Amino acid sequence: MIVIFVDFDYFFAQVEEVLNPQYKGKPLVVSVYSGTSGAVATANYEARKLGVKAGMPIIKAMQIAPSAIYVPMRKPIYEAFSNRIMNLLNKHADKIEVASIDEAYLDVTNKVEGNFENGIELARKIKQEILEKEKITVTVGVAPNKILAKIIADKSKPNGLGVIRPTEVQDFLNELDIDEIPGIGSVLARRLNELGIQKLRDILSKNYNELEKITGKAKALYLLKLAQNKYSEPVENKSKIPHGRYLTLPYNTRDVKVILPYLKKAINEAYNKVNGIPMRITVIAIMEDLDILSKGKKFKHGISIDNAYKVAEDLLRELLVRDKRRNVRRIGVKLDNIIIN
Repeated sequence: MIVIFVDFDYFFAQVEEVLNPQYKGKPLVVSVYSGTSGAVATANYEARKLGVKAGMPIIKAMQIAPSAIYVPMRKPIYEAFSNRIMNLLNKHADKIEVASIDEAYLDVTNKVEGNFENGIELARKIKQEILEKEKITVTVGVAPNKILAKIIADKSKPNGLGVIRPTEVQDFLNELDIDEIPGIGSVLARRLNELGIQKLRDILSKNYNELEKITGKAKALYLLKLAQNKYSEPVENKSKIPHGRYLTLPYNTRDVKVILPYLKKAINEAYNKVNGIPMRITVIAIMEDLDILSKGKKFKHGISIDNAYKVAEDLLRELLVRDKRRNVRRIGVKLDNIIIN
């Protein structure tokens, strides 16, 4: 199995530089505020070094990057670029898994006839084409599985091209630092380091229960398997980017007879702006005081539109059997986990 992981380098910030060449070089920082009140969404490296990162309040960033160029967030533009690149990637693989607006996995075990050396060749052409047609740098990782593809990709960005051949696998995992593993909090890593866990292999030298009471069943199994490479999940041909259409009722109430008709229209519109069957459906109800109140359900197989109406109605019922004295002002639907192709 040959997996190619493609990650757009500080995407949101890099696009603004493509639309404003002059900014190229200076500490750019994509902001996300409203109402002041906001935070840092993205920032190129010329701004990262100055101590600016995502999640960091605009103020704290401004106080550490005054000369930094701050620009509001125009997601519709990023979305546009994202769609263009993702579809460009779709033709280069047997299966494509859109992890986010800037992350994707590709199984090319067939396009390269099972030749791992050609997967690197392809990942070279991919990295090239994106740069040509879109003027954007992406970091790529080429390894037997997703986790390895992503890990090597991080240790290689920006503009990098990480590679882990089938033979250098078990080796790579050994000298792999806990702090380089995705899914582990920077906090849980510090504690692990304090406990003597420096490399991923140090996990294969400690009572599992003694490891769970620190990490937890989830991450413990993940780390233990990862230290053996038994964490080789196939590349699902789907998209994890949410999509949902909301609608405002002719007047806010709790009358299912009035709400439902609109809930079904929201479902129809949500299905039109989607390229496949959703594996999860979430009914969102914007209540009189504008606060959100939702509930959803995930399915193995795809969820047909006719099933959507049924499932959605029950979800709507429940929300109403969970909140009283609160007419619904708006009602929408949010579809996720789309089974593409």
